[PDB]
Amino acid sequence: PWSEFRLTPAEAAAAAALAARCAQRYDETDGPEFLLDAPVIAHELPRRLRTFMARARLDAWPHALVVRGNPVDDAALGSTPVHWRTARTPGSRPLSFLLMLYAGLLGDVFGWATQQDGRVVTDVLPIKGGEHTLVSSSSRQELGWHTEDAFSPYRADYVGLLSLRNPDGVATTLAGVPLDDLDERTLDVLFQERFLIRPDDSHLQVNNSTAQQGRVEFEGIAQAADRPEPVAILTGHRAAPHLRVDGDFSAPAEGDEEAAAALGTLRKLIDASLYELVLDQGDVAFIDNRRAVHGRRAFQPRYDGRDRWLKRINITRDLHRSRKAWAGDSRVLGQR
Ligand SMILES: N=C(N)NCCCC[C@H](N)C(=O)O
Repeated sequence: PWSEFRLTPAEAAAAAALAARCAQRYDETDGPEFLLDAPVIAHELPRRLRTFMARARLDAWPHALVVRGNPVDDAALGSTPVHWRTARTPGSRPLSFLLMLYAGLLGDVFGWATQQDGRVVTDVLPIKGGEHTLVSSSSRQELGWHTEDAFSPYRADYVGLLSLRNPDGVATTLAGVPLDDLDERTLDVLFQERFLIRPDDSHLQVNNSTAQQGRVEFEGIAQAADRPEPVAILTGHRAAPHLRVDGDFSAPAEGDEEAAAALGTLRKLIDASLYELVLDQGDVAFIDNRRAVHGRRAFQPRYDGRDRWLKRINITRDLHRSRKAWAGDSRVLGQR
């Protein structure tokens, strides 16, 4: 149910060399200079990869684009960080550049003023003490399926994930719209503005650095949690709908029992059709955040220096869509 590409060793080496050159010439991935240049530098990537990315983005069916075979040397990478705060390590640096180059072929990268301190390239790794939370640094508790940043109209079109290491083969989960099982009445209701979707816990002050917790953009998050506006779960074409839902942060509109039944049914059908994608070391996935929800299976964290670790990036097809929320400015979204 996804589109897959495997780099030849020569293609993988060339992409890696390009990323290393970028890491040599630019101070950081999230600086204005590399943010502007990366999409044009990405034109230098191996042609067969550029062809795959251009065409697979235009296919109607895939839930994700997956690129296999980027080499990662665990000795050069170093230990998995204890927290995302300290995760911009020299060993991970070139792979962060690599992810952004790949992302530049699909759209405009951006971050949130209220998530991981406004970073564009973010980290997914288990944090000691946070095993049973609702954020991506969880482990022992499964990360429930979700549209990334479901609460926001400016949420990503694609979510990029690059596996730095995943020694125990922990699966990312995915599901599309269960169109084979949704009856027309239920479908009709899911297309109506009868649902509430609150921001997830990654946007809370407690999950950002103490220095950031006075930022005005947390006000907007509070407003969205306290007074969510009713929206639709499904949009667009009835035979191939786009999806906006989060299994732990969605609810029906107040007292709307038909909407509740529709969401209840959708939960069961998504639970039933959820499938696994294992991102091995060096694998990159770009998840279609309109066609699919995603999550991550429960796993026992190691905390020994070799935990599963991904770099992540949010991608939009059009940054100008979010101008009302430009905060840091165009590339870091948030509102009062
Ligand atoms: N059903 C759940 N858990 N929803 C929230 C998922 C985590 C989202 C957030 N971007 C993060 O990286 O933590």
